[PDB]
Amino acid sequence: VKEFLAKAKEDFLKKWENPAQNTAHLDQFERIKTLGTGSFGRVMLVKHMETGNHYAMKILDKQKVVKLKQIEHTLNEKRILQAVNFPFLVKLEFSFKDNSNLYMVMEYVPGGEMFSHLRRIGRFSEPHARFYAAQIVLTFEYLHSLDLIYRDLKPENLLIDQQGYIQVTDFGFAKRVKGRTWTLCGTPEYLAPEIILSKGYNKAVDWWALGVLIYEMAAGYPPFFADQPIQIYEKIVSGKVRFPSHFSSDLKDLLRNLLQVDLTKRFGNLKDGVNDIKNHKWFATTDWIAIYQRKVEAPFIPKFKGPGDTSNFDDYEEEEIRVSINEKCGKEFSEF
Amino acid sequence: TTYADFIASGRTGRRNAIHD
Ligand SMILES: Cc1n[nH]c2ccc(-c3cncc(OC[C@@H](N)Cc4ccccc4)c3)cc12
Repeated sequence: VKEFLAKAKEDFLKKWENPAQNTAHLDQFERIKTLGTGSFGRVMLVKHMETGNHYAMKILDKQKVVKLKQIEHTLNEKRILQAVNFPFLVKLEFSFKDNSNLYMVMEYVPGGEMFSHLRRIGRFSEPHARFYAAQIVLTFEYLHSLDLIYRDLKPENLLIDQQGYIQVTDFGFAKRVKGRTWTLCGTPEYLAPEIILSKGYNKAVDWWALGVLIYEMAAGYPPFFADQPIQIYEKIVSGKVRFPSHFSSDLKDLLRNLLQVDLTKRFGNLKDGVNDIKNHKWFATTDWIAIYQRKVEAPFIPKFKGPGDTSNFDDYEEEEIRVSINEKCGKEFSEF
Repeated sequence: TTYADFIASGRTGRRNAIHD
C-alpha cells in the first residue's frame, strides 16, 4: 500500500504543479437533460457528438460563483480534479470556459444518487452500508495521502455507477492543505464539532463525516437532525448519539469511535491511522483489496436501458445555457 | 418514533451545502 501511495503522489504532484487547461469546447457536446442542481450550478447529461460518448457536465455561472464568493474554492476543485485518479472518484474528462460559464465534463454515473435510493428504500442493511463505506474509506486514504480534505461527504454527493459501485462527486469544497484550515464548510448534518468551534480543523473532519454517513445509511436518518441549522449544530456539540436497536454491537462501537468529539481519540486520526478503521470488527468481512479491484459483488445493481439513460435521476426544469458577447470574470478565472 | 420525527421535518430533501 505504501508503494502504491508513493507512486500515486508522484503522478498527482506532477499534475498539481502543471494543471491541464481548456481541453474541449461546448458546441462539441449535445445537451440532453438536467441530472441535478445546486448552489450556483447544474449538472447535465451530455453526448460528445463526434464519438457518441455520454458524459456528465457541470456548468457554473462565473458571475454567480463570484457573487457567492466561491472563486478560490472553484479553482481548487478544477486543479484537484484534473490531478487525481482513483476508481471511486469521478474522472474529469474535459474542462473549458467561455464568456459566461465554467465547464467540467466527467464520466457519467448512470446508477443515480445514493440519496435517492436511500430515501426511497428507507435504509440499507449493514452489509449494504458496509460495501459503500469501504469504498469511502479507501478513497479518503487516497485523498488524505495527497494532503487533500474532501469536506462534503453526504448521500447527495455519492452516485452509483453501472456496476453498483460508488463515484464520489462534487469537489467544490475540496482543498489541498498542510496543517489546519478554517473555512466553515459543508452541510449542517455532517459537520464535525471542530468546524463550528473556530479553532481550525484538519483531515479528521472527513472521518467524522464518514461516521455520519455510515449512521444515516444504516438508520435511514442522520445522527443529528432538527428543523434548522442552529438546532443541528447544538446537537453535534452535545456529543450525544442515539443508536437504533437494530444496529449491531460492532456498528455502534465503530460509530462511537468515529463520532468522537475528542480529536485525540477519533478513528482515522490516531497513531495507526486508517488502519484502526480497516481492522475494526465491523469490517472483518471486508476484503479491502477485492473492493479496490472492484471484484466484490455489489449488493445493488441499478441496471438501465442502454447508454444515455437517465431513469435513475429525477426531473428538473430545463434552462438555456446563456453565453454573453462579453467575456466576464476573465481575470478571476484565468487559471481555470 | 425517531423515524416519524425525521420524516415530519423539513430536512428530508436534498440538503444544500453551507458556504458563507
Ligand atoms: C450524474 C453524474 N455522473 N457523473 C458525474 C460527475 C460529477 C457530478 C457532480 C459534480 N458537481 C456537483 C455534483 O453535485 C451532487 C448533488 N449535490 C447534485 C446532483 C444530483 C444529481 C445529479 C447531478 C448532481 C455532482 C455528477 C455526475
